[PDB]
Amino acid sequence: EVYMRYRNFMVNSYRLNPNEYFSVTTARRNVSGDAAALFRLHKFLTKWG
Amino acid sequence: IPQAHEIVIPSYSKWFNLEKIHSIEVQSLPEFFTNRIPSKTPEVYMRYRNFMVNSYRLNPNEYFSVTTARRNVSGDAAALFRLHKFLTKWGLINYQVDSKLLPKNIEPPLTSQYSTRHDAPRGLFPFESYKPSVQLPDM
Amino acid sequence: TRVIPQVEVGNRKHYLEDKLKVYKQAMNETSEQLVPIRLEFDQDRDRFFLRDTLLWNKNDKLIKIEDFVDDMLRDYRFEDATREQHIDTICQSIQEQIQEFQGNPYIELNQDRLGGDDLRIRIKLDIVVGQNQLIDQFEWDISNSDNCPEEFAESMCQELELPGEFVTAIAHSIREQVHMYHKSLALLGYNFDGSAIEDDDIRSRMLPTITLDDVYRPAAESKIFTPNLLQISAAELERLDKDPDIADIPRTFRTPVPSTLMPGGVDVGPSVESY
Amino acid sequence: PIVTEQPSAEIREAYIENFAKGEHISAIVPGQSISGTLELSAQFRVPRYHSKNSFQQALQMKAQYYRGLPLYEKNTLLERLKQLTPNEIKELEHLHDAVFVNTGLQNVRKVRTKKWKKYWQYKAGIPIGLKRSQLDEFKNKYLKDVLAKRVPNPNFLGNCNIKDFKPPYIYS
Amino acid sequence: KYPELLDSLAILGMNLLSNLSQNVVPYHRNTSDYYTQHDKMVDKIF
Repeated sequence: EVYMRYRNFMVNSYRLNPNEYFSVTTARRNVSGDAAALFRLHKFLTKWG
Repeated sequence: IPQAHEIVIPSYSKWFNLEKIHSIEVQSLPEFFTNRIPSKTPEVYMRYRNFMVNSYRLNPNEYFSVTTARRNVSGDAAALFRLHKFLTKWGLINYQVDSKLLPKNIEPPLTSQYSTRHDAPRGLFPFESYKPSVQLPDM
Repeated sequence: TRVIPQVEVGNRKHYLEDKLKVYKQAMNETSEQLVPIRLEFDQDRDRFFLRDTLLWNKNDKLIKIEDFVDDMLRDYRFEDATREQHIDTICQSIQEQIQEFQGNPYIELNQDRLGGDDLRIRIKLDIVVGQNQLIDQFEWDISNSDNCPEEFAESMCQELELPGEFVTAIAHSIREQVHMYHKSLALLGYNFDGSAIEDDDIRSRMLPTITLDDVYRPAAESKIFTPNLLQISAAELERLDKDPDIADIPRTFRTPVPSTLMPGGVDVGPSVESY
Repeated sequence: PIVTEQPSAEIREAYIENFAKGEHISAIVPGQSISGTLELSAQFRVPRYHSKNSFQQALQMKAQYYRGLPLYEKNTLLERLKQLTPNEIKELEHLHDAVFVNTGLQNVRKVRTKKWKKYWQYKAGIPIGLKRSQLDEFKNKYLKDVLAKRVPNPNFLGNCNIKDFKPPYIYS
Repeated sequence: KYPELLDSLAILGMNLLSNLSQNVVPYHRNTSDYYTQHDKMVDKIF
């Protein structure tokens, strides 16, 4: 459940402006958790398109 | 002689009664019953619960928030948070409030109903000739 | 015709990790010890200025702090020279705070009494996201391992209609002050069983018993234990920008991140209009 | 007035360039958010149903809706408050505080949710307050957008680099 | 300049060998291919 929460947050928030790089600092600042897992999830996402 | 109200309770919450502690409460909120802590007594638990439920029933279509509980009643804030959540679970709190009036997260909207295009490599689709009939032959 | 190893996204290379180490850590994990990390750098000191708060899992062997800091400095759109100069200072700052985080005493020393003791402190907030400033104060018990700051911060920010910046700032502040008290207690001789606080500067900061007739709060105090979101002018904004002890508790004023959408960030970016 | 970003792009750009260097600038650049405050306790206060010395004297003698409260009737009311005990007045004050603050928070919640919807619309590039009926007009507005030079990106509705490749059974 | 590529190939090969030895076919599987303690105590009591 937490995984889907974080992932959908990141994807929804990116697709509102595709021209701009969606960074790890904004996700780290807007959702609560340890920065390492958020780093890993952000890299997975940005890796698979 | 006193003025009357009318409130609603889910049918599975009839066990709840003031002046009384039920076993469901004892096994749901174990902190207020371990006889080690002088502050967390069943007497003060009953007062927390009564304050919250009464002040909600004074106007049943206004969402009772843990912020006011924290403001009026002295005690640990997370204990009041857990008690508020338990009360909301078993009906018994904010049942009548209209949905769309409940609090919600401030998040970007959903993008699930969007149309996406796919970027494909070169040799993924075959080359095709022969436009086929698409019409029945005359006989 | 070429062979291109990859195309850079945001002027960066893709991150490639070791999957055996990933599974090795994931399949032997037990706890999630979290460290509150605070970064503060002025200009009339080391050349750059930067402020941030963060949570880091200490039982983490997968991500190197140097990579994390390099990525973070790329997110703030620092020039190449400045990043290559100051990544070392930032990495040392982050690496020190992890080492002095001994941990949660009631866990490393098995106490876990299902209600904890009654050590209760006052947690005070001062968070300046945007042009607003949230000031709040509430009681928090630090003996109970059931108290989760994330859920509490999320609930408060739902009930006041605040964005996620406040959520993470509040969670970090709660954890920071709780750990300050844990550390000040364990620094002096205190076995965390058999309360017997046995001190004077603290035991004067804990909150008294609640027996009864003390459950209801006076009116002069009810004004203190209530949240306020005060919006501040440009002058006080600039003042707040310019300017283990328990007396002074650090505030939170992060430098904005260059994001077009999110609240609390600056809008220096490729516009939503696509021209 | 809804959003609070610094309105001039030049100062934001200069700020971020000097920040990339490491230096400060003169002007202030705060982060984006909606405007508005929540000044609780500079607001509804605890009612004092008691007088100054009522409780100590009681100790020595040993004893529709307006905001959240419904409206009362004089005759039936003047009996109920005569029934109750000084030990129960404090509980009354606190229940009334609870209901007042809960109503106030309900109202501010409504206002803030409206303002946040408008903020997200403004940030996403939608004009403002679009109805379900205006969608296609919005698309037509897009045409006007490039006419008012401007050259569209590949991240522009209807300007994708990828185009459909029709099948052989489609004739044209 | 891009080492993970090698891993991919090898890993793919390995799985194929497994599927070949146990008489399994990995493609078009006809399957789906998808997938606080206090609160849990409370709703479990519920």
